[PDB]
Amino acid sequence: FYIRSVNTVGKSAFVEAVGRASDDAEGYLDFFKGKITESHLGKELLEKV
Amino acid sequence: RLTVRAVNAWGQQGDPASVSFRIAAPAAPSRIELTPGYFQITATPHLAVYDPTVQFEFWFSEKQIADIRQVETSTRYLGTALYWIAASINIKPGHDYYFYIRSVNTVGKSAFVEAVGRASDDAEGYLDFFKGKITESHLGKELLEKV
Amino acid sequence: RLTVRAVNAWGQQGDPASVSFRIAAPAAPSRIELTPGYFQITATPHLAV
Repeated sequence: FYIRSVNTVGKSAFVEAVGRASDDAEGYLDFFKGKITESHLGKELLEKV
Repeated sequence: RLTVRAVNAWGQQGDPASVSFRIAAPAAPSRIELTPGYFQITATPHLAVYDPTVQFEFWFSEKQIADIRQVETSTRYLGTALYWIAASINIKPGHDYYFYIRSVNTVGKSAFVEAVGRASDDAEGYLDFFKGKITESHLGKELLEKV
Repeated sequence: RLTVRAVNAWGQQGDPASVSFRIAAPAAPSRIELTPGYFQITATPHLAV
């Protein structure tokens, strides 16, 4: 991210930042609590299990 | 108050005419609308008398407090806009989240307004995305030990 | 720089008074605030003054 400040008078210098995405575990997927069914399943798993 | 006087060539004062009135813009929010979503709450306030010089500044909290004066030193400032998106990762669905919204203009400020919001309550609107997908790869050792 | 003088009835100039100063809008961002999330980055940069 290259961020600068602007206004009516003019502009500013550039500031550099580095960003990434969240990598949460367990709690992020707590929304999907026992909701998948046969429809939401892989073909090989369905034909095996 | 404003006083008007009419003067002639030399400026001899006439009988004054005075009109008095107030100016202010509290603009207290009339209502607030919260739209739940994936770890997000779309917050939009509305007020009875529209005024194209007023923003709304919001403050976020997790636990309701019994005092309305210490809000500046109790909650956290998040932003002044027309609407806001409360997208986070620490938040979880089903928990109550408190929004303190107040109107701001060039003149001054308004009275605080409290709103309570949550995320999506599970349901089925977030499920129809994996029809025939989610093969073996997304599983771990449990699939291998149980297959 | 601004120069101000006082003029009498006819408009005879007095001794000048001068004051100089500058205006600019640097607004260099003091620090960067970013929030990772689900396939998103919330960028809320700040500044010193």
